Amino acid sequence: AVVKCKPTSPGRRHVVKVVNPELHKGKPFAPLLEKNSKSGGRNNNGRITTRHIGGGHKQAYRIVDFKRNKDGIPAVVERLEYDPNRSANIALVLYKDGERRYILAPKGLKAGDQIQSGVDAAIKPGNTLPMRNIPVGSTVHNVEMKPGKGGQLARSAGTYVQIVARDGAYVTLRLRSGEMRKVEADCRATLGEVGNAEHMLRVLGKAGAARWRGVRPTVRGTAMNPVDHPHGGGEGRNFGKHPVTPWGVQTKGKKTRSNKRTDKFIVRRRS
Amino acid sequence: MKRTFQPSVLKRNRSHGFRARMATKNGRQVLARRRAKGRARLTVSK
RNA sequence: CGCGGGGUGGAGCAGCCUGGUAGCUCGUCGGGCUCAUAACCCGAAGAUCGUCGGUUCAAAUCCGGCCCCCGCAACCA
RNA sequence: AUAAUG
RNA sequence: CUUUAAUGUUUGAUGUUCUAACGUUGACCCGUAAUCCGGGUUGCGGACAGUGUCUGGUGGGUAGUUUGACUGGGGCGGUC
RNA sequence: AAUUCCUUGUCGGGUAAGUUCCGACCUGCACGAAUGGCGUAAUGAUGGCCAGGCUGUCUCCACCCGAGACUCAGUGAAAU
RNA sequence: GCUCGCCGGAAGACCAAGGGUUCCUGUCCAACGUUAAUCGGGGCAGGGUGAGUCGACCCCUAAGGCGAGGCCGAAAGGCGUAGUCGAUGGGAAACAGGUUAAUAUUCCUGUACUUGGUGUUACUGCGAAGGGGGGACGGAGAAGGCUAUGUUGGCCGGGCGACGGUUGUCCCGGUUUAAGCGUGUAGGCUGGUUUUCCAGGCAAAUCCGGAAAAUCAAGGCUGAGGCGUGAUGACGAGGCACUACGGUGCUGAAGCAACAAAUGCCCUGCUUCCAGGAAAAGCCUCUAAGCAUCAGGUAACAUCAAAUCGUACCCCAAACCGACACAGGUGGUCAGGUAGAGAAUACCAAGGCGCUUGAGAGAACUCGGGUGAAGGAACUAGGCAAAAUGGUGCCGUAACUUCGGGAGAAGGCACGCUGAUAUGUAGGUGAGGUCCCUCGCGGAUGGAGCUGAAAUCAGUCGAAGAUACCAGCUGGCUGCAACUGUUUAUUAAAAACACAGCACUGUGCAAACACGAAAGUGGACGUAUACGGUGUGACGCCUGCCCGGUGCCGGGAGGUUAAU
RNA sequence: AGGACCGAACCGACUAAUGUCGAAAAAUUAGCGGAUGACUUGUGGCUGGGGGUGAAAGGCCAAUCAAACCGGGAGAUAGCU
Repeated sequence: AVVKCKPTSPGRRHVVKVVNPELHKGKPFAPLLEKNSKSGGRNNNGRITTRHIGGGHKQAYRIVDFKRNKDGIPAVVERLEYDPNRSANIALVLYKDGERRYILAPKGLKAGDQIQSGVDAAIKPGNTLPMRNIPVGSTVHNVEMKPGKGGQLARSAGTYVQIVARDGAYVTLRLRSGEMRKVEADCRATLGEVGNAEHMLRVLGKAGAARWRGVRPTVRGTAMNPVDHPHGGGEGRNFGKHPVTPWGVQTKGKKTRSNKRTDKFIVRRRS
Repeated sequence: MKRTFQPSVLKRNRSHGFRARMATKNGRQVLARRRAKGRARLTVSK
């Protein structure tokens, strides 16, 4: 349940934690762990690129099994796990062969549940099979842009894609943005909605809340001097300029989608 | 007051040192200017 | 004190940069319609243009002063 | 279809 | 010559399908105990995309600079 | 009113006496609803203002204790 | 040499960083020291730095640097793979005592310990840049078991004391001992052993992982400290001895108990929470490529080797950094008595110093401060500065509110000493004894001894008992910002900036965007409940009217339009 | 449990005095604010001159920043002192 914190102290009044009792209280399965050092948002040149990030609590990357390469193999989930990088929870599935790999957790999942992968599989949610045996209009997630890619679309918590049309090898999809787009039928997909849909409900509730997320506070452009930012200046919060990015590219209404080659896959524009 | 120069032989050797100059042509230009200058001290050293 | 605009029937507004012969709505007046008023309908009246002078054949029109109104400026020790 | 008031 | 019909020839303007160019930060194999890279199969695109040459447009993100004098100081007003 | 020119607007309160403060009168020179509008508990080396308490802040300063000033000896500057 | 005074969470004792002989001795003093100087971090000369166990070097690894090919780039070069650097990490092992004018866990003495090479002997299948296990991990909080250390008692030794008492419930001093080894506790974790099968672990596998039974209920790991050994040794107060009067030689008693108690250890735990909390080698184990009368592996013993570098001194400073012998800046460790909640603070121990100009005078005035009649903000730009408030226990505490607050609101009472309750209580700790027993560092019973608040009553002293240091001014209206925070280092700590929240907008991943002529990265090993950008700034009540100008977006008929 | 309360170390730099040839090219003294956190700091790196970094002052980047320092154009130029 999404318990609301009592305002016993200032800065806790607005905190709204999303408790998840089902999550295991213990150490992650060791072999799958690997290092994930913070970049700070700097590139190989070392100059800043993605502004207002970095910092936050240390975390280790998990080797989630995107490809679902196993086919026809029965499996049973061992324990739910939280991935600090992810918004969605991950499950430590136990394959019949004894191999263990984390995967994205479907909203309809509990400990000890049975799941399987392969071209056959089942209509039961959490299974991952290529888009051809899939019934039209069923909810799907972890869609691959290309076969063998592993996982791409709708891997975020609370996000899911629904089929609308099936043009042969092409498979039209209703993306969460509402931007319709076809994909290869050969691409694998996992049935059911992604879990942890309550993650959106969290509202942080404190000024330092961005800091452990690796988020850094953003400075308004009007506050900045004209030499540093296109806006700003004046002797009293003067404005009247057309809004823009610091590099001068237009904001609040400036489309930049023009790969051209990939446009053919697009069907209907976002609205 | 905290003086701008806090001594450290290691960091000095890793930047102002001979090998730090040898690492790139720009430092070799510096040493060439040193030998041209005729100064007895080519680079800082122990 | 500086620049820009304005003053016209009872009222609010055109015409006032290319000077020959000032209109609009409302109000007012008279006659209809209603048992009566308002409205509606029809007809008519009302201003020589802030005032005072100059060119110009002729000025509401152009020019100048004065009498007013309005916006803006009135800055840097 | 429009008709306020006494 | 005017006006026009059938076929061939010569090219242009379109809409579709195809592969060999090419793109591949798809998969597999090898160099290879290296996810770089390169090579080999195959998959999805495909004469699109992309870059180069040239040109139109946008363009204070950036650069080079302009922004006159007279003045009972300067500016305003006015004047040349 | 951090916006109010005219102005120390006017009315009321606090003070013996208040160009400030609080409340209100709207004639808003020149507030206005995300360059936000209006409230708001808690919080403040924040702005203004009032009371109690406390005091040499003052009326009016007085005395005492130490470091200098001063004298002697030694060393010995500075701007100009 | 005799006294005074200062720090004593340091102004002490050990290091690192950093200085580079400042260290010790002899000798000298012009110059160096804000003074003189027979003094000295000054001159001159000599001496001093002892390591298998400390550190470094070394094996390995993080951020990150370089970089065989490669990619890209006018040249220079940039990026980056294999690799190899990079401790601020991990990785085998030493303590006690003594000694020098100056060096010691480094020498000596005693007692050990670890990693390798070689030889012999008894046995055995060993074997990779490969696999698995281990290495190997967060904040916070709680409680238990102990230690460092302190106090008291006992014991031992000495004194019985120059103004009154002082053979006693008396005074002073000492009561110190490790690493290692043996035992394996408090406590913590995990159900073990046996067999079979198997798309799992880039190949293989007896290892790990998974699926089955068999079978018993414990086994094993981890783990401070204690008790023995180390140790009939060393150390040890004081005497006894020799003085160049600096010190040396010799001797040497008791060396226990109880209580208090850590921030230190068990704990790289347990619990809880979210912000989910390095890498690799040394280590254990399993095989392949291989090789078996071998080579190797294990155990025991013998023997050899552990090289090289640092080792002085300062180290919160006159030795470092500050042009100074400068109220400055500089990380870590050890850490006591009394009072106190406390590493505050006051006074002391060990220990280090009185800060490199003094001697008189006792004026104005300046600075650091004490007190002050009456008034008590009448001062002033302004309660600026000072004064004052100040602790614990208890009573009591409003408007308002988001119902946590406000609040420690405000405002009062009780605070000393001694005795009694109680020949020191409640409590804590815990011996002797008794008893159980699958006999140990045991479980019960038992309560000596020790430690020891708080409260009530009674008595008493001072003007004042939170008596010193220490140690909130409070209340009311209102502007603003929610709040915590952050900023112009060196005149602006704020209403600004940031803030959670809210909204708009961009983006289907070879993402927008960002650096980079390019490649490539960042975003992100994330991807539409995601992220970037802008605006606003908790929350509560809300957030209209206008698309003309300008910006953005969609549309494409037409007018127009360059290269061609 | 807390960007919780009081209050040292530590950090931050608000008032006044001292001091402006000062002891110090930003201090000290007496009072403050933070102090389990958006904390502080040790060590080693990465980001640099039309750029870096910046909880945004147009600050900070070797006591110098509305464009660092060094050297070279360069004996730049200056209707000016």
